[PDB]
Amino acid sequence: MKEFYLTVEQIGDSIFERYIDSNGRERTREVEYKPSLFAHCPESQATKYFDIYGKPCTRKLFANMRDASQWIKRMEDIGLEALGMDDFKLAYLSDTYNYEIKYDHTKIRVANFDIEVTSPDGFPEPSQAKHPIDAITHYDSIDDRFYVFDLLNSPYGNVEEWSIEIAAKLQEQGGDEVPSEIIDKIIYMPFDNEKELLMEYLNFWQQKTPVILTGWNVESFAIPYVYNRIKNIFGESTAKRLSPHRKTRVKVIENMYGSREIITLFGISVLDYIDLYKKFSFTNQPSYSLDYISEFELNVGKLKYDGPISKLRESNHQRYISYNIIAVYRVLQIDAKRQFINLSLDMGYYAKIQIQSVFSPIKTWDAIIFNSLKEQNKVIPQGRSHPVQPYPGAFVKEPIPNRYKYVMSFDLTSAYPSIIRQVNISPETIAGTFKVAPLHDYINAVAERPSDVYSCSPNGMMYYKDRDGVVPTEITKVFNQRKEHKGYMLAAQRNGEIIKEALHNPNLSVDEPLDVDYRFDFSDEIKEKIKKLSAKSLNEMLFRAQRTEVAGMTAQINRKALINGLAGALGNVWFRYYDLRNATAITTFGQMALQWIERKVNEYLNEVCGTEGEAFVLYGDTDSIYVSADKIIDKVGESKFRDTNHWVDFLDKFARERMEPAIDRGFREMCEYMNNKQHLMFMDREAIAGPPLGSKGIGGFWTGKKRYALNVWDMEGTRYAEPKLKIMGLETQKSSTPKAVQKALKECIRRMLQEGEESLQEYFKEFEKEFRQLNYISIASVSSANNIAKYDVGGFPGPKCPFHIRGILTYNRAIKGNIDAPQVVEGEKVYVLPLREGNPFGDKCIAWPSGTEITDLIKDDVLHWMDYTVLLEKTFIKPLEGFTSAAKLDYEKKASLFDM
DNA sequence: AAGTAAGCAGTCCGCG
DNA sequence: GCGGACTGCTTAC
Ligand SMILES: Cc1cn([C@H]2C[C@H](O)[C@@H](COP(=O)(O)OP(=O)(O)OP(=O)(O)O)O2)c(=O)[nH]c1=O
Ligand SMILES: [Ca+2]
Ligand SMILES: [Ca+2]
Ligand SMILES: [Ca+2]
Ligand SMILES: [Ca+2]
Ligand SMILES: [Ca+2]
Repeated sequence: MKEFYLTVEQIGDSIFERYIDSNGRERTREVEYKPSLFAHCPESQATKYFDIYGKPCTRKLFANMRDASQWIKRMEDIGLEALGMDDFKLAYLSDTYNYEIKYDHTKIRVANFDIEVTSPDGFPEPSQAKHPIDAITHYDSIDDRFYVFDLLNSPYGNVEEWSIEIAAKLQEQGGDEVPSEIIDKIIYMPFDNEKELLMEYLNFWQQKTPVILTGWNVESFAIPYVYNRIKNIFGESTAKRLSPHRKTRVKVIENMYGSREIITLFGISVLDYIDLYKKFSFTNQPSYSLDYISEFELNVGKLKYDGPISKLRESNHQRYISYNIIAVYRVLQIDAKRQFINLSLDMGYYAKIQIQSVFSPIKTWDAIIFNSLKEQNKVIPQGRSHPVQPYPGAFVKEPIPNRYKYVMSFDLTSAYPSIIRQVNISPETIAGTFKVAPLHDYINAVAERPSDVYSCSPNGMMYYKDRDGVVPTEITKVFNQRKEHKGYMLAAQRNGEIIKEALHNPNLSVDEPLDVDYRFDFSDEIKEKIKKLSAKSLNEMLFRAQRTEVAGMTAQINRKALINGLAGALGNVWFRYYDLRNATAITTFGQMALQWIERKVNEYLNEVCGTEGEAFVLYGDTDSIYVSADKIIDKVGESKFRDTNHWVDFLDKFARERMEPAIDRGFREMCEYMNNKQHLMFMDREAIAGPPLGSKGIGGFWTGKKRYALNVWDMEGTRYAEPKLKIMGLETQKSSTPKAVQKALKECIRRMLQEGEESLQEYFKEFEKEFRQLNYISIASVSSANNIAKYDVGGFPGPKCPFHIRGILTYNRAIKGNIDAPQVVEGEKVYVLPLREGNPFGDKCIAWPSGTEITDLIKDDVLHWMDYTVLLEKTFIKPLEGFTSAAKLDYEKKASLFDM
């Protein structure tokens, strides 16, 4: 097989590389790599190396990497550009793997671990590591085993061995319900003392050295804690055995009341699953505890126990160990669903970077572009410093707040990347500038044509047309990858809808789910068999379809994020190819495109309806337009439709057969006007929205920019079994809005759009009556808590103190002199509740760590003094009043003559 | 750990 | 009490 790297490091003048050899074995080597860098040279001097602008360069081969670094410094002292890849391990990978990498994940050691540490005096600071590590569960992907290291004797109590038999039993039998599918995969090792546990752990780690190291909060807790505890017991050299090259670096970002640090283990790639989740999931969660995310992702219940975690080991060591194991398994289950490890490997190997560099789109693109240019003996420019400067972005149209009955939306496929490709925007393709007219003049096609030679953006930039830039070339490659995975995602979605329909009529039989590939639209044969299936089999198929859709979503959305990150990187001062001319060329062309096509669509539709000056485009954000379809429906007349699906078909057909060609014609003209390299503005129908045929539903409404709701029947070609709400910006979509309030507001919106005013009034009246029974957590607001110290003045609110910070200070006073009470962690999220006048907490609100129950000391009092009136008015009534006045409806019945 | 636009909550304070 | 300047947070692209 083809060799591939596992990890790469620079240590002094050596490269340290772990890799898989041509026989599939893991190997490690130290290489005295001799890097090259480049200097401009005179024209009359034969060379094969040129900078991206066509200037000749000479290669400088250095005796070692330190020599290369020192040369860079001296070139700065002289005042001359030192060209080439200054990150020498990326140059090493490029030289060593000069082909597209095929990797075999089954040869990559992926380790997932979690530790337990009993602490009677609060949170056990990793930087101090003053308490014994009393459990480690370490899952190894190559062995497919959970290795359990259990401390039986500690100064905080001596315990009995964990029992695998009890662990397997149902909770109703007194057991821990450790999932049966992992019971046989557990290798349990009890230890008489902490020193032998850790020594055996290090020996094990030597045998089975992680390549990818993950788990939950491992980078900020488990790794630094394990490292520091070993350092404190045995000394530094023993702690450094966690690195296969025995090298580590401390970081220390720190607060001022807590120390903290991260530990870099050379030759390991740490991908903390919490950071993977935050980067790749596109959720914003009220809490990031493993319990909370596990419940969200997997619908598995909380791991329940009595008493604080600080007494769990002594009271119930059996459960204590079982929960440690289950915690490790939960992360694996999340990854089986979300496939973020697979994603990271794919993207890392594609770019030829350290896998952990996938967190940095700047590093990722710098490596992609370097590899691409190196292929042609081209030499990358030196990175420079630039002052940070603001620049303009997208256009957003101000909507008229209103209900909108029938709506069709359209938006550009991969807008910014498509602009880059169409215009040919790249560091090396800049051809000059032209004299700019106001944007309005380009939008209305009255400005003079910018160029008869070059490809233009309305910000005044011109680009060569003879050849593609490296940015367009490389962005196209990831775009095509994106497009393939989205294809699979959407087929899985459409397949899911077929299953939902069939579920209306399940058959009474004993049968099996079909062995099918959900990434491809079901054939006629598959459809027929499905209509014959039982409810059990259909549900299993729906589950599998939905898992396939999620896998597709991960692959496509993060590739979309990578290419959009390239457009954004052009406006970050740390990117090698930072250029505000190029970043603004993209954003300014975008503003033009939206307003240009708005004009075109209005003109087209006024023509087809025989009107003048009518606005059909009611809204638009960045690269999208929302078209009012009322007149189109009315042209045929509502009474002509058999059912909802009949008009959805009609609008779908109108969008595809009339509007899209009109849209395409408008954009081709714009492409010619701008003399662009290639027409790539593709504005496809997104949504078809409206009320259910014959109902009093209003279909949709806007309150303002980036705030709207639509009742959608068809999304990008997926025809839903049941209508789905598309809600953007409104309170239902914000992590800060209480959970039960999100749910209530969503139902109010559902009723508005699908059923009408009276249905809304029914629900409101009931919600208002019953809501005081809602669990306090479900009605708590949520906020991030930054700068707690800044606003703390002897335990009281300082000037301009934010509402959520005030709550935290209230909490801090109420728990003072208690090392057991959970502390609020700077920068993490809190639940927030308003408090009634004259409460014992002596302020207007209280806040506590999110995803948790408030500590028992104050729980009863918080419940007693919670201000339900303020809660209701602030989180529910106020947003609802905004929705209903926008939509011209009342949430409460107004008096009328009939009352008599 | 790529970017900008823009919304709402809340503090402080004016507004005769 | 509403709106403007400002901070804080969060979302749509
Ligand atoms: C979502 C997102 C969009 N944008 C910008 C660039 C996008 O091209 C533009 C429009 O956003 P979207 O319409 O959300 O995305 P897209 O057009 O890139 O891809 P799709 O094919 O799924 O529509 O807004 C970002 O800069 N960063 C982002 O994270
Ligand atoms: Ca734990
Ligand atoms: Ca788009
Ligand atoms: Ca059937
Ligand atoms: Ca869009
Ligand atoms: Ca689309």
